[PDB]
Amino acid sequence: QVQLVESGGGLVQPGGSLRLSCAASGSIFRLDAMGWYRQAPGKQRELVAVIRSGGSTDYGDSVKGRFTISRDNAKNTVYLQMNSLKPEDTAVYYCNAVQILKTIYWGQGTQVTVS
Amino acid sequence: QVQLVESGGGLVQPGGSLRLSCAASGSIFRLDAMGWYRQAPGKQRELVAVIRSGGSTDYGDSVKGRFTISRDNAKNTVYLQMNSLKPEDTAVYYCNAVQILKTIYWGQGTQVTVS
Amino acid sequence: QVQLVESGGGLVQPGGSLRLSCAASGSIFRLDAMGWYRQAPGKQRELVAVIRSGGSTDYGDSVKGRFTISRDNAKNTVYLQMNSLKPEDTAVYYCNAVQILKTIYWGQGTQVTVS
Amino acid sequence: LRANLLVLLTVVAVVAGVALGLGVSGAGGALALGPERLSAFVFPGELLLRLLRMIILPLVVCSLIGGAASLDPGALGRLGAWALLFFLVTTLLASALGVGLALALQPGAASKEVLDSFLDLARNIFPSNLVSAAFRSYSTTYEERKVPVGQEVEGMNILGLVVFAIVFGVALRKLGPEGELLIRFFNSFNEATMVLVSWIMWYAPVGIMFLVAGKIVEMEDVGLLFARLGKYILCCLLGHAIHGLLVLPLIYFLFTRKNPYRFLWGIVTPLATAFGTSSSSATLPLMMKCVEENNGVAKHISRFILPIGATVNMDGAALFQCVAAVFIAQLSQQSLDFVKIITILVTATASSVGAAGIPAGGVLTLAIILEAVNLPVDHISLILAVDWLVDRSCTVLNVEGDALGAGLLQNYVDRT
Amino acid sequence: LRANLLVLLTVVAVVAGVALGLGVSGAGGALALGPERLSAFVFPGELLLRLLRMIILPLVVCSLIGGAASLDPGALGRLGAWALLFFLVTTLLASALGVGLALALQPGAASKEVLDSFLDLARNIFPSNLVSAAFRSYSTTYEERKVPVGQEVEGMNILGLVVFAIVFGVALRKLGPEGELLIRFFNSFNEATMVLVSWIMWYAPVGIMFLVAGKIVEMEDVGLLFARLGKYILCCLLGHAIHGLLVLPLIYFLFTRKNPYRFLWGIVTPLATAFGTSSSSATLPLMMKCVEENNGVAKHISRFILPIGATVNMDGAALFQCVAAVFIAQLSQQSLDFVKIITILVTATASSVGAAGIPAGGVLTLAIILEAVNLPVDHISLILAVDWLVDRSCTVLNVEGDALGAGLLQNYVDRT
Amino acid sequence: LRANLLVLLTVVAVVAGVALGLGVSGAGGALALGPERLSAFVFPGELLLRLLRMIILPLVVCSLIGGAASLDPGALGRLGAWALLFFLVTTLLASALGVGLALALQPGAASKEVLDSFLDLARNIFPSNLVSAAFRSYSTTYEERKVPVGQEVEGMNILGLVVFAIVFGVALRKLGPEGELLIRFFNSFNEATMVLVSWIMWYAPVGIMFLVAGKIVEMEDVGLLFARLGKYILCCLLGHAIHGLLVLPLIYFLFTRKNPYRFLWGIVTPLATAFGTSSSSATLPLMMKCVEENNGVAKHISRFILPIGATVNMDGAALFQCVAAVFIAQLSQQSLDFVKIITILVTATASSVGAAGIPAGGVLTLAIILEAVNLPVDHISLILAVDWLVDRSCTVLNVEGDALGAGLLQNYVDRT
Ligand SMILES: CC(C)CCC[C@@H](C)[C@H]1CC[C@H]2[C@@H]3CC=C4C[C@@H](OC(=O)CCC(=O)O)CC[C@]4(C)[C@H]3CC[C@]12C
Ligand SMILES: CC(C)CCC[C@@H](C)[C@H]1CC[C@H]2[C@@H]3CC=C4C[C@@H](OC(=O)CCC(=O)O)CC[C@]4(C)[C@H]3CC[C@]12C
Ligand SMILES: CC(C)CCC[C@@H](C)[C@H]1CC[C@H]2[C@@H]3CC=C4C[C@@H](OC(=O)CCC(=O)O)CC[C@]4(C)[C@H]3CC[C@]12C
Ligand code: NA
Ligand code: NA
Ligand code: NA
Ligand code: NA
Ligand code: NA
Ligand code: NA
Ligand code: NA
Ligand code: NA
Ligand code: NA
Repeated sequence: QVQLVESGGGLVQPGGSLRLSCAASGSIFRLDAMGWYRQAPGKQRELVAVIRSGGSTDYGDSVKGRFTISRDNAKNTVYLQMNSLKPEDTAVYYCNAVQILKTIYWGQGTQVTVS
Repeated sequence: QVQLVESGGGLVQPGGSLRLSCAASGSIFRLDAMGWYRQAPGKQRELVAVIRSGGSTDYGDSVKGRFTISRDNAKNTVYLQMNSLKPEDTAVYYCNAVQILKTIYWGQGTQVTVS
Repeated sequence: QVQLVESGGGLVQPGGSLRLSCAASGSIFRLDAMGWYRQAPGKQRELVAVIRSGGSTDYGDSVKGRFTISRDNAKNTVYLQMNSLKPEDTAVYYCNAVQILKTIYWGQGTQVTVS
Repeated sequence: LRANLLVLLTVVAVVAGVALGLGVSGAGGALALGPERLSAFVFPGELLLRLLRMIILPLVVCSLIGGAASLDPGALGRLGAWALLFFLVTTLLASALGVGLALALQPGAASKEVLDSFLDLARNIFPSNLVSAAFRSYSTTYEERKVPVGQEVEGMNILGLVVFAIVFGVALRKLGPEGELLIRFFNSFNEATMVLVSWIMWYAPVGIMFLVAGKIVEMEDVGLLFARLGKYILCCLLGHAIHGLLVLPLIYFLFTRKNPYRFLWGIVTPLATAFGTSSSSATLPLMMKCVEENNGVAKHISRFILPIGATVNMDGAALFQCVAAVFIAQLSQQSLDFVKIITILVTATASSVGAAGIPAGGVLTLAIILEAVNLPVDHISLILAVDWLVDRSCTVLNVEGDALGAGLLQNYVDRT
Repeated sequence: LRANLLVLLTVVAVVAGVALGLGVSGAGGALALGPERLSAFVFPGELLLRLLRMIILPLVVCSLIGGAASLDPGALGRLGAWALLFFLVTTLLASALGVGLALALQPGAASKEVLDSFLDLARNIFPSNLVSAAFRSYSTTYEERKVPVGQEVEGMNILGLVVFAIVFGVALRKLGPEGELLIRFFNSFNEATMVLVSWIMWYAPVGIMFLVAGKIVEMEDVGLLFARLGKYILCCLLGHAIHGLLVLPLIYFLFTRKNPYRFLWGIVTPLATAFGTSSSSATLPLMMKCVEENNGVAKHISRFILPIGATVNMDGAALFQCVAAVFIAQLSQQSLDFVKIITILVTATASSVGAAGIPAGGVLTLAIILEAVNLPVDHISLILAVDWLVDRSCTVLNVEGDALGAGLLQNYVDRT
Repeated sequence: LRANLLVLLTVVAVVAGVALGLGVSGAGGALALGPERLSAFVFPGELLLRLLRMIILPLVVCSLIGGAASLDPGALGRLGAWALLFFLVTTLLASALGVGLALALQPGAASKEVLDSFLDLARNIFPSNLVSAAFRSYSTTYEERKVPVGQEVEGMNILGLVVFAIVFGVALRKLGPEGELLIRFFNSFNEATMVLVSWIMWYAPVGIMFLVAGKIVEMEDVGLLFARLGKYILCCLLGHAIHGLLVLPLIYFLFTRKNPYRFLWGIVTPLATAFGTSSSSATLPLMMKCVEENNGVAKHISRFILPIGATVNMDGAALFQCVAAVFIAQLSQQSLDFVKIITILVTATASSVGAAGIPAGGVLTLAIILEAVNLPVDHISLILAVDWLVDRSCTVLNVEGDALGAGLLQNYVDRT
C-alpha cells in the first residue's frame, strides 16, 4: 500500500513562490505517474502538473511556464515549484500517484491562498 | 466531500484558556451546523457547543458562560474559545459538521488536559 | 475506537539515538499488547519491540540490547528508545495496539533513515 | 434551452413514442409484427427499466443510512427538532390526501386475508435475512388441508431495506465519532451511485420513447388515455389546492391564531417564482428575503429552517407521487389493499424527503415507490408527459410548507 | 435490581407466558382460538426470532474477521500462544463432555447416507458462492435411476460463513498494516451490529412471553416439560462438576505433577464470587490477587493471561451450550448424526470464545448454534427459564480454567 | 527448482493423476468402485473447483473497479491513451484469431433462437439486481401456447458483474479525490483475495491430481486424449505464429511504412529470454535496453510504455485462453453460439489485462472465462499438462506487442 504525505501550501502574496511536496511511502508494484490536480471553489478539478516514469511531464494551460514539476528519484517524491503566483491560483491541491490499470492514490489536499 | 482539520488542543493550567479551531475544507451542499462534542474518560460524549446557519448557538450546561463558539464566515471555520478552564474540562474534543438528513462529518479528536 | 498517534523518526546519523512514541487515544476494552514492527525496502515485516500487560517485553534479534520499549501507564503511551542506530535500522516503523481475539490497531508508519 | 434540456428531451421522446406507436399500429400493428419483432421493439425501454431497478438498492440503503446518521440533537436543537416533526407530519398528511383523492375520484378507472396481509407486512418490515431481502420478500399463500403457508418469493423487499437502513443509521448516529468510517463509506457509495444515476438519465429518453411506442401499439383506443391522464392532472392539482389553501393554513391558524393568508400574501412573489422556475433552490433566496421582511421572521429561524425545508420538506411531491401510484394501480387493474396503501405512504414520505429540489425531481422516487408495491414502472412514461405542469404546482406546495413552518416557529419564539 | 433488570424481565416474561398459555389452554385451548387466532397470538415471538436471525450474519462475519486478524505473534509471544492452545483444547473437551452426557442421559427424550453426509459437510465448509451462503447451503438427496444428486437449499450456511470469516481474518493478519482499512471497517460494522443487538434484547421479553405462551398452549402435558427441564439442569451441572473437578485438575497434574486441589483451594473466594455475581469480569480482580498471592503466579503471567481468559476462555458456557443443543434436539424429536454433532462442537467452540463475561452471556451464541444445525430456536425460552441457575455454574467453570491455565504456564517458567 | 516449484508440482500432479486413473481403471475400474467410491474418489478436485468458484467474485469485482478508477487522463497523456487503445485492439485481434483458428481447425472434435440469445446477452450485460447477479443469470425458454418467457436461473452473472465493476470504477475515477475511500477499500479487498488465491494455489496440486485421475478413469480411449491435446498445442502455436509474424508486423508497417522485421531483429535477445524464462517481468529490462539502443526509441517512451505493456498487454495469453475455451467446448460436446463467442472474447480481453507476467499466469483467468460461458472447468487440468510449453510461446507474444507499440509511438514522435 502507498501512503501520500503532502507538505507546503498556505497563504502567499501575489507574485510569491511556493514549493509543494508529495512523498509516496510504502510499496507499489509500478509507479507510472505522479502529479498534482487542483480544485478552486465552485469549479471542477483541473490538471496542474504530472511527471511520468521515463521523464515526460505535462502541465495545465494556466500554469505553463510558471509551475515546474520535478522528481527526487531516490525517495519517490515529487516537488511542485510555483512561481509568479496569481490570485486565481487559490485552490485545494491534491497530489496523486498512479499505477495504470491497477490503482490510484489521492492525497488529502492542501489549501493554497494567493492574496 | 468535507475534510475537517482540528487545531488548538493540548495541556493547559487550571484557570487557563484555549482556542480550538475546526476548519472544513472541500464541498458540502448545505452546512447547517458546526460544533464540538467532548468525551471524558469513562463517560459518554456530551455537547460542548454548536453554531448553526443563521447564527443561533447552543452550549453544554457545564460550559455555559466560559466557552464561546464563533464562526469565520469567510473560510467556513469555527472557533471554540475556552476560558477559566477546570480539571473537569479534560477530555477528547471532537468537532463535527452536519448537513441535516444528508450526512455528518466527525473530527479525529483533540486531547485537552487541564492540570 | 482507538486512534494511534506516532511521533519521532526522521533522519539520524549512525550511532545516533531516537525516541519513537505511539500514543493510543479513545476507548479499548482491554489493551493486551503494544509495540513496533518495521519494514525495510524490499524486505518483509519484522518485529522490533512489544510490551504487554503485566510488564513482559520482547525484542527483535537484530535490535536486542540497543532498543528499549517502555510504557507510560498514565496515558497509555509506549516509547521506543533506539540507541546506537545503524544503517540497517532504516525502515518504516509501524506501531500497533492489540486486544487479543478482538481487534488490532496499526499505525500509519514513520520513516527512520540512518545515514 | 441548455438548462432543463433533459425535461425537453423526455417530452420530445414521449411525442416521438406516440408517433412511432401510432405509425406501427396503423401500418400493420402488433399482429403484423408478431411476438418476435414486438419483444425486440420494446427492448430499449426494458433496458431502461432494468437499469433503474438495479440502482435502487444502493441508492436507498446508502442515502437512508446517511440521512439517519446525521440527525445530531445538538445540530438541530429544539427548533430543528420541532421543524422536522412538522415536516414529517405535513408530508404524511399530503400523502394521505393524495391517496384519498385518487381513490375517491378514480382517475385511472375506465386473494389474501386481512390478518395474513398485515402479518406479511410485519414480516417484511423486519426481514429475517438481509441478503435475501435484496431480491425476495415474504408472502403467504394458502393450502387446503385453508391454512396459511408462507415463504420468500421473488421481488426486492424495499420496505425491509428502508427500515434496516434507517435503524442502522440510527445506530451510527449513536456511535457518533466511532461510526465515522461507516458514515464516510456509505456517503461515498451514495455519491458513486448518484454518478451512475446521472449516466442512466442520459439514456432515459430512448428507453422512454420505446416504452411509449410499445404501450401505444398495445393500446386499442389511444384517445381514452388522454381522458384519464387529464383526470389524473385534476386529482393532482385539486390535491395541491386543498393542502395549500385549507390544510396548511388550518395548521398555521391552530398553532398561531393568526391569519395564514396574510402570511401567504407576504410570500406570493416567491410562490410565483416557484411556479415559474419549478425549482425550490431557485426560489429559496427570495423566500428567505420575503419571510424575513414581509412576515417578520427572525434571521436565525429563516436562514436555518428554510434551507433545510427547501431540500427535505416536499408536500407537493408526496401528494403527486401518491396520486400517481394510485392512478397507475387503477390503470393496471391492480387492487390496492391496506398493506399496499401503507407501503405507498411510508415509501412516499421517505422518497419525498429524498426527492431533489429540481424540475422533475420526484420521478425516480416515484419509480422506487412503484417498485415497492409491485406496480408497473413502464406507466411512468405517461405521468412524465405532463410533469412539466404537475411539477410546478408541486414546487409551489413544496416551498409554501417551509414558509409556514418558519412562521409557526417564529410565533412560538415570539410567545416565549 | 436495576443492574440485572433484563434477566429479571426475561424470567418474569417466562412466568407470564406460562400463565397466558395455561389460561388460554384452560379456556378452550388452541381449538377455541383457531389457526388464525393462534398465529396472531404467537406472532410477537416470531418477530423476535426473525430479528435474531437477521443480526446473525453481520455479527458472525465481522466478529470472526476481527478476532482472526488480531492474533499478532508478537503481541502473544510463546506464553500467549500456549495459553490460546490450552484455551481451545479445554473448550473442545468441555463441548465434547457436554454432548456426550446429553446423549447418554437423554434429558429431552420422553435418511442421508454417512458418506454423503460427510461430503455435504465438506461442501458447506467450503462454499462455492459467498453471497449464496448467506441464505443457502448444499444438500444431497437421492434419485432412483439411488444416485446422489445435490443442490443448494434454503438455510443460511453458517459454517461456511464462519470458515470464510476466519480465513479472511487470517489473510488480513498477514497483510498487517496493509489490511488496516478492512480491519477498521469490520470492527465498526461489528459495533453497529452490537448496538442493534442491544435494541433487540430490549425488545426480547415481549417476544419471549408469547413464545412461551404459544408453546404452553400446544402441549397437553405441561408437568412432563418440568421433569425434562430438571433433567437438563442435572446434565449441565454434572458436566460442570466433572470438567471442573476431574478433567481440568487432571490436565494440571499431568503438566505440573503437583496437587491441583491445593491450587483450587487458593482460589476459593474468587470462585464463590463467580457463583454469586454470575460474572467473570467482576471476578477478575480478586482472581488475579488470589492467584498471585496464594498460588505464587508471577504478575507478568497473571496480569496478561487472566484478563484474556476472562473473555475468551469459557468452558462452562461451551458445555452448557452443547448440552442445551442436544436437549433441544431431543425435545424436537430431531436426530443428531455425526455431521450435526461436529457442527455443534465447532460452532460452540467459536461461540464460547465469542460469548460475553456477563450474566446470560451465552444465550445468543446458543441461538447461533441452533441456527447452524437447523434446530428450533424457539425452544431457547425453556433454557432461559433456568439460566439464572445454570449460568452461575457456568461462571465458576469459566474463571477456573483461566486460573489453572496461568498456574500451568507459571510451572513452565519455574522449570525454565 | 524452488523458483518454479508450483509449476513442477502441477506437472507432477497431472502425471500422478494419469497413473492413478490408469491403475484404478485397469485394476477394477469405475464399475468395481461404484458410485459410492467414485463420488469420494474425485472429491478433492471438486473441492478445488469449489474454492476457485468462490474466489472468482471478489477478485473480478475489486480488480476491475481498481483498474477502471486508475485511468487518470493526466497520468496517461496522449501517448498512454494511444498505447492503451493499441493494447486493447491487439488483444481483441489475438482473441478473435484464437477463436477462429480453434473453430476452423477443431482440436477438440472427435435451442434458443438468435434474437432471444442476443436479448438474453443484453439483459445479462445490464442485470436488474446486483445481489442476484452474484449467483444467477437471465435465461429465456419457450412455452407453447412458442412464446418466449424468461427468468433468473442458477449460474453467476459474471459478464454483468464485470460491466458493473467497470462502470463503478469509471464513476470513482470521475469522483477522483472524493472516491478515495472506496478506491482504497476495493484495493485492499483485492489484496486480501489475492492472499486467499495464493493459499488455494498451494492446495491446487492435490485437487488437480484427483481431477485428472477421475477424468482418466471415466474415459476409455486415452490415446485419443493425447491426439486432441497435440491438435490443441498446434492451434495455440499456429495462432501465436500468425499474430507475431503477420498481424502485428502488418499493423506496424501500416502505421509506420518501415520494415517491422528489422525492428523484430532488434529485439531477438529479449524474445529468446521471454521464451527461456516464460516471464515478462524478467524480459522487461533487456527489452527496454534493446528497444532503446538497437531500435532507437526514446527513453521517455520506452521507460513509460514497456513497463505498462509488460503487465496489461498479453496477446499470447488471450489467444491461448480463447483457443482453450473453444477446445474445451469441443471436448465437452457443447455448442458455441455467437453469444458464447462474444462472452469469451470480452472476458478474455479483460482477463488478459488481468493476467500476470509470470509462468502459468493465465490459468486462473481461463477458469474465469470458462465459468463465464458455463463450460467445464475440470478440463483445465488437461491444458495444464502442456502449459509449460504453450505459456512459453505466450510470453514471446506478450512482450513482442509492447515493443511494436513503442516503436509505433516513437515513429509518431519522429513525425511530429
Ligand atoms: C409499513 C409501515 C407501517 C412501517 C413502519 C415502521 C417504522 C415506522 C418503524 C419500524 C422499526 C422502527 C425503528 C426501530 C428502532 C429504532 C431505534 C430507536 O433508537 C433508540 O431507541 C435510541 C436512539 C439512539 O440512541 O440513537 C429510534 C427509533 C427506531 C429507529 C425506530 C424508528 C421507526 C421504525 C423504523
Ligand atoms: C467442521 C470441522 C470438521 C472442520 C472445521 C474446518 C476448519 C477448522 C478449517 C477449515 C479451513 C481451515 C483454514 C484454511 C487455511 C488457513 C490459512 C493458514 O494460514 C497460513 O498458512 C499462513 C498464516 C499467515 O501467514 O497469516 C492458517 C490456517 C487456516 C486459517 C485454516 C484454519 C482451520 C480451518 C478454518
Ligand atoms: C457485446 C459487448 C460489447 C459487451 C460488453 C459491453 C461493455 C464493453 C460496455 C457495456 C456498458 C459500457 C459502459 C457504459 C457507460 C460508461 C460510462 C462512460 O462514462 C462517461 O461517459 C464519463 C466518464 C468519466 O467522466 O469518468 C464511459 C464508458 C462506460 C464505462 C461504458 C464502457 C463500455 C461498457 C462497459
Ligand atoms: Na412535509
Ligand atoms: Na426531498
Ligand atoms: Na420545500
Ligand atoms: Na476453554
Ligand atoms: Na474465563
Ligand atoms: Na467468550
Ligand atoms: Na494486446
Ligand atoms: Na506484454
Ligand atoms: Na495481463
